[PDB]
Amino acid sequence: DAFRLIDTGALINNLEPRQTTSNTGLLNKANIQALIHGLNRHYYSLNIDYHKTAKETKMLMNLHYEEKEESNLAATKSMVKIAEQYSKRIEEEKELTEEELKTRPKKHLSETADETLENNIVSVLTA
Amino acid sequence: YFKLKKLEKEYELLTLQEDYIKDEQRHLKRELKRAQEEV
Amino acid sequence: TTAAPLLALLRENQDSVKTYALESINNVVDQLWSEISNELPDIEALYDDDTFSDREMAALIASKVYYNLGEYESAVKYALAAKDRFDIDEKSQFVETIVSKSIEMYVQEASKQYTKDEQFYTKDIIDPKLTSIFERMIEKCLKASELKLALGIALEGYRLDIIESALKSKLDQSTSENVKIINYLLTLAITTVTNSKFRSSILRKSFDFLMNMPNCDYLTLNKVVVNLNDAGLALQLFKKLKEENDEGLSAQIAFDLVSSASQQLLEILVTELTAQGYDPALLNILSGLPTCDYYNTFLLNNKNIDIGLLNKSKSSLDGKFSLFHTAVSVANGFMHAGTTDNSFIKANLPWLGKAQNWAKFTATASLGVIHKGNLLEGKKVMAPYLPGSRASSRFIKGGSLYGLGLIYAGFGRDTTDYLKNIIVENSGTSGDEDVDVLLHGASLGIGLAAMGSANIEVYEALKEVLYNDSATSGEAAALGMGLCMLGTGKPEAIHDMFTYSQETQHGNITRGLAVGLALINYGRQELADDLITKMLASDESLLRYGGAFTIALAYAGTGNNSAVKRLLHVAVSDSNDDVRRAAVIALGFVLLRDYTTVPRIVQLLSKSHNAHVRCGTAFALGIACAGKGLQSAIDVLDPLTKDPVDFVRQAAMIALSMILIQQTEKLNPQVADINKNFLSVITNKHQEGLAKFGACVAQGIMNAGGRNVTIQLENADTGTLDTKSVVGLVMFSQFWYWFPLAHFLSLSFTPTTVIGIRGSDQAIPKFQMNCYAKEDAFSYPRMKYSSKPYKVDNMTRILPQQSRYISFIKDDRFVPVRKFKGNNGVVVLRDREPKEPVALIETVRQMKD
Repeated sequence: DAFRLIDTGALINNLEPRQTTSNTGLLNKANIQALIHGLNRHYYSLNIDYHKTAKETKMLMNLHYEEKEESNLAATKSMVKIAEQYSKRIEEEKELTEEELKTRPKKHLSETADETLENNIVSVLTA
Repeated sequence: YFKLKKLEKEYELLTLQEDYIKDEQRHLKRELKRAQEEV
Repeated sequence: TTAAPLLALLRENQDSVKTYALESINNVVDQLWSEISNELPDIEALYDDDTFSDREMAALIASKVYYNLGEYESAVKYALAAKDRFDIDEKSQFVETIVSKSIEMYVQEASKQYTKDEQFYTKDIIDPKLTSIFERMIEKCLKASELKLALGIALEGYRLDIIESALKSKLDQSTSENVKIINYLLTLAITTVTNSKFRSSILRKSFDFLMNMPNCDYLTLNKVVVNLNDAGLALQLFKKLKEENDEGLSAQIAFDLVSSASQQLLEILVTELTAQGYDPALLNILSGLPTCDYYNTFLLNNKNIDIGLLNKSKSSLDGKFSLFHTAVSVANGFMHAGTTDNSFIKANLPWLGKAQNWAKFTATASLGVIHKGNLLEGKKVMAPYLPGSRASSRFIKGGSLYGLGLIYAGFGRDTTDYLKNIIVENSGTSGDEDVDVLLHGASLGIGLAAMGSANIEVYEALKEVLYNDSATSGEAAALGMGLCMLGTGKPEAIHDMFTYSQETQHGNITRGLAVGLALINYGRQELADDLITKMLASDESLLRYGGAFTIALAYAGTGNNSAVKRLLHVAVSDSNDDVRRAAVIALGFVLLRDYTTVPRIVQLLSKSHNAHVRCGTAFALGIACAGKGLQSAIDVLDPLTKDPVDFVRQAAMIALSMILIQQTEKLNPQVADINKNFLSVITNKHQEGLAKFGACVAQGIMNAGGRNVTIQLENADTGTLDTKSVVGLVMFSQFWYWFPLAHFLSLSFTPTTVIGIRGSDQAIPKFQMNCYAKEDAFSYPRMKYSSKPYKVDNMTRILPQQSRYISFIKDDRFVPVRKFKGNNGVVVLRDREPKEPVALIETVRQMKD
């Protein structure tokens, strides 16, 4: 939130500056909310806006062939572990199956199948 | 002839509501990421 | 039973054997077509043989190969070589398909080739085998005495030969049925025909059909002229009516073309008809000068509303925390619109003292809506507020110029040279606080006065203002140029306003140029796609915001399936809550063709997220269905009323107010609970500030004009839309950037009543009219079904539902002309044998002069 002093010139005694009143309301917390138009001198509510250009859009897009090497680097460690990774996934699905049969759950079983899907199709992409 | 062309416009109205929901269901998943993570 | 024995005889050379082998296949078809597919290439090879004369019968069977296979694309191609062997009236399973399939092939080869040439049906561009069969079905429909199937099939085929020949040959004289048939093809051209070029050809041919017959409906004569927007056929109507001039003939079409014709169409009828002679009493009527004076008395003596309604709501909040002072001036103008009642401003003196200079902007401009309709006192009453007199601030002069163009809108050509020359003198010298405010109001004054009229000097005068990089004087300068570009306008301003928008670093100037682009293209439909693509391709939130308004104005009225898909993709793409809100508001203008399917689309977006979008969906029912109303649309706005969000309830009370205009018991039982909620928000002090804006506005919408006027974007006369009404409502639904955009709603006020005018004295007579409008069925509120008749004189309040059954009595020696078309508007009557005046209604014109 912001608070601005008064240079007047649009106000003098009593006028209505600050065109285009829209978006949110007062909110804030306690003290400065009680008086808005009564005392406008050192406090009153405002809004926050951000203006970005076309070049500033791709500036934050750099988070996602430098990163391509890291894709195959993780596949190298999982290449020798391909037997150990699927060993823990299949044995986990077997234990979760017995819990579903003894219920007479599906939330913990669906979470394991999601990790298996990501470890399969991505592993095929290495070829 | 007048009532025959009325059925052709009803098929487009069903398409307008069908194509929007198919696009909306994929955009609702983006709002869920801004919801459960923010709250 | 196999096809081998009959198809094996074609491998030798004989004249008799080849004939008997082919004729045996025509007898047995449904059994033997299984094995013909293997022999298909051997059968079609005989078509190219010149010594083979059975190709007429061979092509008939060869077409049945794919016809029995299930492929109708190739079945119609090989069936065209049968010539006389192709049956017509047999009405068999093979005839009722290939003929109907050839109709679909006739349409596909028509619209695709219609762009290059419309004469393709005459030339060899189209296969004459399809045209010959197409003409045989035309004569078949003529024997059944059905003009819907005969004339309707030629609309989608793009052929002017059959439409002109068949419709004219069926004209008999009586003529009441022939006009209805012409009215059908004009409405059928809206549904079936998606191209505006083919409509322009139908409007010209349908005009000359009724010009040869002396007795014809004059409402249809103007129906083709307004939609065509051409002065060639407009002046032709007055040529035949010059010697045929009559009380209810030449004066009947004058009042209907006031709001139907554009600004350029009215200037041509006055200038061109002057050289050939014209009625001096009918002069100002074409421009519309006296037209606003007829309802000055109607809204005065018949006004049942109380002035104390606004006094009780205004006295609730005053002084500190000043908000309503901007909204009260808006609600004051609606109820007093047309009545020229200034007593509210002169009632409470402290209200003028507590009103600041920014409050005086909407307070002095409120007189434009109140005094709207009086062009003599416009500058006389506002003279102290108008420039030239010493005031306490520049906002008083700027606020007066904004409301100055409300009364003079479209007639401001006399005041154009005065307003724009001040901007030119203040363009080179600026930077002072008094200079920027003076030009800010002058730009709003020159825009509304010249609104609808194309002027080059006005466009050039506001161009140099944007080059000085001033956001105060540049915001109003952008909207002034857009009001002159309404309708057709100049296409050169499309690329100019789009280029200078990206080169300006000011927010208000860039936003004003983006909104002005939508006002350039009005009714262009697909012709505006060049501007729609360029505005949506930019990353600016202001340019993407105005893109939805371009689709709303261009596709207003008759819409298209492709225009709705563009509005739905913008709402799910851009993250701006205002741009997403402009998409659901634009959905109301494309649905103006049918108000039944409007709530079906809105109900899906009412329960969605993004409350900013839900605020725009409330006006979706306040745009299309606000002119009529529906019980199903009330339930859609129910969750928006109970929504705890502040600005959503603001949009709910506004939409519910326009639907309930002129509603009472035994009609809409829900009007009682909704109307009481308008005064409950004002009474309750626990509500926030943002939720109290819609409370004072809703109470002024229903009572606007003393319930003698309604808010409607259009009416059905010529089948067109109003320029100032549609554009004015686009702003009425937008409170975000500048709140009191409701001042533009005054241009959309349509009085609802039936006022007869006798051409003998050129006045309003007084006589009873038999109608079903008796209060036992339909009535009006005070502060479906029909049984018993009703009789009342003129100059009385008539609801839009009551104007359908209005009928003139012929025993009083008053001959009606227009009778009842199912809506409002002036009906000029005639006189058979004038002897003595019956009755006369005294208006306010006698008290002045």
